[PDB]
Amino acid sequence: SVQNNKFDEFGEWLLKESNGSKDDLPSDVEIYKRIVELEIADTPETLQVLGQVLFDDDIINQIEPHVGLLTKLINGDEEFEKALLGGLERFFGLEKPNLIPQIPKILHGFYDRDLISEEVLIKWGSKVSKKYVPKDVSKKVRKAAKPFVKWLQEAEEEEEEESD
Repeated sequence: SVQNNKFDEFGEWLLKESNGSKDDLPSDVEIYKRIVELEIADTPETLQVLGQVLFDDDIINQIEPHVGLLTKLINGDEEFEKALLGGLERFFGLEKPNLIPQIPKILHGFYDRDLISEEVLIKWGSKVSKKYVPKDVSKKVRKAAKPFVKWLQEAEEEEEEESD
């Protein structure tokens, strides 16, 4: 069997305990405890795992229930927001590609819950990267997100303008 690290083991645990249903995930309290016990509360890659494992087709309604967990882990750190977005890139690109046309709507949901900052989304959406997914997959996901990224840029520019 293939050699793994604490991040692989975390992901395997979540998937096994939940079987094939996100409803049967361990509680957010239990997930946080496992992260602490694995000593990966101080590492961004933890959020990458959650970004791709926590959700399914009903992702739009699964954001609010996990806000406590995600906000606690991110701790205002942009490196952690970036990792969450990385995990979401894997979710959209590899897990539920049927949801790719709805990416702007979904990312807006994450943004409204203070989960991903404007600066992170803009930097993320202005390039492609093979870091989280293959480059070809990255292009699809981030092109689909462009309308919302444009909106964030435009929103912030107008905000700066109306401050004369």
